[PDB]
Amino acid sequence: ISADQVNQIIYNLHHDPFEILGCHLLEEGKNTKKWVVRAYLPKAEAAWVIRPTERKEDPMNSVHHPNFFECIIETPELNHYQLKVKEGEHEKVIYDPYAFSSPYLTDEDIYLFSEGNHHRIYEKLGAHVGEINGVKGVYFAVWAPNARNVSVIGDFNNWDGREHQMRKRNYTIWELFVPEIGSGTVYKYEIKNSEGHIYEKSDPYGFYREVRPNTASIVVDIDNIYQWHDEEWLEKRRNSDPLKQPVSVYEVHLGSWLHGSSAEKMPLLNGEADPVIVSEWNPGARFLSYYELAEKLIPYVKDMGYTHIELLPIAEHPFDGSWGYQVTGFYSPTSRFGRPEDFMYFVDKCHENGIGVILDWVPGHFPKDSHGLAYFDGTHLYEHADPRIGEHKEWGTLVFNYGRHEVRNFLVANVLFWFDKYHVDGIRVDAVASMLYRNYLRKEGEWIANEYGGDEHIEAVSFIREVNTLLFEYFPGILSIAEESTEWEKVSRPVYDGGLGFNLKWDMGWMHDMLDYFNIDPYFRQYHQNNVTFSMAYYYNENFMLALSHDEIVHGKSNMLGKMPGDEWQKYANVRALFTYMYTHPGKKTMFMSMEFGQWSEWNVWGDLEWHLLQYEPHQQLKQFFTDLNALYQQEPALYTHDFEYHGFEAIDCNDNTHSVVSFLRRSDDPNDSLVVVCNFTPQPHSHYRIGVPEAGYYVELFNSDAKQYGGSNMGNLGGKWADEWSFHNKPYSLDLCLPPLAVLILKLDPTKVP
Ligand SMILES: [Mg+2]
Ligand SMILES: [Mg+2]
Repeated sequence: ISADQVNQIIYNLHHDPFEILGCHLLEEGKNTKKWVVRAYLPKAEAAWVIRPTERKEDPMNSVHHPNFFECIIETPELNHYQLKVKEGEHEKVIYDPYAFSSPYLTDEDIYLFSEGNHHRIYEKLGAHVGEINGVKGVYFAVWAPNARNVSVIGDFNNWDGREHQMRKRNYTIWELFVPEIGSGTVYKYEIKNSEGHIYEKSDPYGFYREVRPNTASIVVDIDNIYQWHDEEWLEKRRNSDPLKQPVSVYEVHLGSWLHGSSAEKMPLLNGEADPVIVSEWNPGARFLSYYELAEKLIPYVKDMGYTHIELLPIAEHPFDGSWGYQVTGFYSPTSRFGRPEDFMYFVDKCHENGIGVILDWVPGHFPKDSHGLAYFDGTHLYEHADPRIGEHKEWGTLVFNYGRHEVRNFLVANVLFWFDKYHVDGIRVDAVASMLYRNYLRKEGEWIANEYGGDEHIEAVSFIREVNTLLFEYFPGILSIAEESTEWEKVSRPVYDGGLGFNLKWDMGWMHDMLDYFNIDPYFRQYHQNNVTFSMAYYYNENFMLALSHDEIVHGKSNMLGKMPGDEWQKYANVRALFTYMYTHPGKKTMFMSMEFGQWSEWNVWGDLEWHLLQYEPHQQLKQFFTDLNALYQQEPALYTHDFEYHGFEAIDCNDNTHSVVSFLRRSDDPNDSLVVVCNFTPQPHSHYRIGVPEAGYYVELFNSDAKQYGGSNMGNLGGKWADEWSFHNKPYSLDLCLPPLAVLILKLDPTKVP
């Protein structure tokens, strides 16, 4: 490029910047091509072109002006890249804003989509505000290869699509531009299938939707509705390893955390909307918006001291009672809580308060609801045609055909979508077994094996690896969490080592051992000491997430307190002991809303939590307990730097089953950060209990779950205890401790203390 051309860009005299900025072919070689990417980045000193899927990074050079950059790259195709931009001391990563000249699909789009590799297909499929033949309007497009005809119906044509019949392209995708209309437009696709049958569909790539039980899609100008402020958070995340950081997650179901009154409007971000009544049976209650949740949930979580909030599925879903696990609008945040910008605001605000956001994502199945994906074009399009692999008969749902390219693409681009447009920090996938096995919940003779006679669902496995491969390449630094319940191997290991590519796995075994154990009367826990006995062999095969989830306080299992034996004082003590144990055991942490204040009743998705309990001291104390423990967890490196290395944990003694006492060390980079943890899982206190430690010195009583401010009896070691030179448990020195009843202590050597 020339200076004259650069100047035309810098000073806004150029008639079409897309001619120059973005990616352009320079020439074709025998087996490769030569491209240039150009970018005008005012205030940037430096830039790079990232090719995350090829694992490459090329720097850009300033050209004729300090803020005009180019980068010449040789490669056969250059479909997938990002720009890294440095302003002062800060970097950001972004998609190239001059990536797409036109709103309509190109041959190249269509080709990539057919191969299942269009990582940004949602830029072209769905509905997008743009300009064609010099007029502003909306471009629509939808994949429906076997349809006889498709038309766009909506407010703008009184639901009569005779003058808005779409044009089929490449025997595969229907499109139409409609001038003059814009964002807010309400619409569906009217489809005629091969038999002549006519029926309406919501837009599978729709970005917003009417409020359930209505189903029309709504047009959104998704790149011009919200201004972000979270560059610093994103940079910090890209440049860190979250496995080495504290990760304490508050799991929340947005629809049942807190309700408001249906006698007023739902405030949104600079606006308001009609209330969304939680149910016909509770009509005085409405949902809170994403906006009101940002104002209320976020400072709450910040005070509690959690690092992340994990949301039950927020993709658009028709039935509250599914909890979100049955999705019909994969590309829109549910309209129960307001608008897409309101949820952007929610994420932006978590990030301003140093809180991350993890989404439950549901790629395993979808329901039969006739507005959604089912039998989409009068064939089994999204779902596989054979019900032995394409239905979960016991759940009443359909299973995506992962081997079909445009279906894989639907899903893979969807996961990337949430990271791109809504800046989320991770995902969690429920019931991963449901994808992995060809015989899942299927009786004998009612399923078929793979091409090698195995039970492994090959296509699905391959899809899962692509999802995790691409996520981490595009957004290093995120969390990809799996719950997999069949001891499948290498869930949270890299795809290159034969793993599924997640970086964390829920420890369901740990969960059952914990809840079976605390449920047993204290006397009888001596017969079940193996539950509280760390198992090196199993633990280090996965990066574990210790989750006490929503699934464990429904359907007659009781909430946490109800699970525990004893009188009221003991039930609380049990909760404090279990969770103090959980925060000290290796692994990341997840707990569900209502557990942190001792809700007595089971989570009920149709109401909100029992906030009135926080008027009373026991509930308050338990909440101060979680507040302090989260603070502790963030301040003590040995609780998070080495969850997944041998160094991080060492058992001290695990054999006093007769008293249900267990003890261990946690460690970090500095030996002075080591922590001694001692747990007493009965109501019997102990005035002299000797515990081996690694060094002489004074050990501070850093945490004590029996403290009176947590509702405990306040027994303890009054500040800490000098070690005796007295071998015990194969350790040179030892402590003679007071152990409080149903309680856990954490001690820490202060090596600068006056003997
Ligand atoms: Mg009609
Ligand atoms: Mg209530």
